[PDB]
Amino acid sequence: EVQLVESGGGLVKPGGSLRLSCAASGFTFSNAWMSWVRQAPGKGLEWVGRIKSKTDGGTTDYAAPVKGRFTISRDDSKNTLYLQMNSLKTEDTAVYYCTTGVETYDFWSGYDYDYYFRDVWGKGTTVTVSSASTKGPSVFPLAPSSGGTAALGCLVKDYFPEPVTVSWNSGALTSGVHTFPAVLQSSGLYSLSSVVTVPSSSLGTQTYICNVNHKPSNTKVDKRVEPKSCD
Amino acid sequence: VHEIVLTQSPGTLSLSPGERATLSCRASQSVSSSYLAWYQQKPGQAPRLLIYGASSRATGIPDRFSGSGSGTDFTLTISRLEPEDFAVYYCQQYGSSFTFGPGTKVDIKRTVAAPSVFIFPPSDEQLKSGTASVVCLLNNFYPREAKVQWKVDNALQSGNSQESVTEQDSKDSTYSLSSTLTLSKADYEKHKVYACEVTHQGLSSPVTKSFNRGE
Repeated sequence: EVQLVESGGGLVKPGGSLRLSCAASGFTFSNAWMSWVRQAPGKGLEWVGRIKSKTDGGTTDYAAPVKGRFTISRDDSKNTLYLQMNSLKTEDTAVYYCTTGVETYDFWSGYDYDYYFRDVWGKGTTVTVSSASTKGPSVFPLAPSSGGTAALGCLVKDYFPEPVTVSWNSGALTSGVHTFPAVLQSSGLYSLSSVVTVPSSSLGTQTYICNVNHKPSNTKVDKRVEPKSCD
Repeated sequence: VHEIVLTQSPGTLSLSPGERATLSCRASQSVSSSYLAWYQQKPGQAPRLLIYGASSRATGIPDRFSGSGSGTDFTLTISRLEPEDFAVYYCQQYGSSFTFGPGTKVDIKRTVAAPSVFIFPPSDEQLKSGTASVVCLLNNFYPREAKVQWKVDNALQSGNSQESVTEQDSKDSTYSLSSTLTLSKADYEKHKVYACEVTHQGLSSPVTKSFNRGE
């Protein structure tokens, strides 16, 4: 039952420090090389670093953007791997995974003391670097005109931190709903959009309310959207 | 020994179930001992190791996955794609350098579908707040490539708009894009016609959707 559990991720001001811990279970942690690999929002995977086994010297290799700021260590007595992050920058915001990695899987001669071995990854822990304060969003309507299909939506703007949940009609409307991934604006706040398509003949028969929930600031909003009144 | 840069050609591979996928992975210099690996990542999940050492696959990986290559060029091959094989694929070196590849998405294939284009002016509440957000919605289109161009009194906007794209819709396998143009209230009230022009493969000519401020 191989398993890695990350912990320590959270919100940090730029320049601060943060210690990520990774607890191992189900395999011989002392004989494994351990790697930290991060993934920024919507971007590709990036290798942060790797520490070797005690037998292989236990030396560390670091990626270039984190070389003089991040430090990887290990505690064998409690099967833990540590990533110490100092002088945090905004571009360090990412989900961090710990893994045994391809070096461990390859130098183990496929599968295995004990019985076997398999490549293991953690669930990941999210590290957010931002000097922004907690702020609830403003919800604005995206009102339509029409032809046959009409689109109407909700703009959930200027909130921090993530996430925000958007449903429609208390969750009783799912068909044709497209909720887009949030965008980080240069102001430091997040913006999100949630649109719905619907036959125009039901614009006077049925009502449409988007329910927005931002739990970090304890904000609940129910915005009714309808075609803009020409008056 | 120096650091090696890694390029993963191509960027995207449009593909249908049952077809044969061929992903390439190029390098800057020779990968030491052919230490190149292939991982698969589905959204919301951690990566899954598929191939290690150019051509050796891991325990449990189905036989349809294979790898090959050496020196400066490597290849991942899928013989018959299952409904679960649509994901992003990365290659990682671990000889002398340990960088990942840019990635390569494998999305479902379908008939070309033109986007439905809608435009939404800023609400009066937001204008009371002091900012104006105009929204251009491109709905239910395929393929992924699309171009949105903002025009304010025929002035091409650049640097004040942001785009968000959904994943492939599980039912119709299409995409949706949302573009937001952000202006100040002062700058918004100095212009009349606001338009977004969409360019997509399923359109004979770019389609412009517009409104006049206060109409």
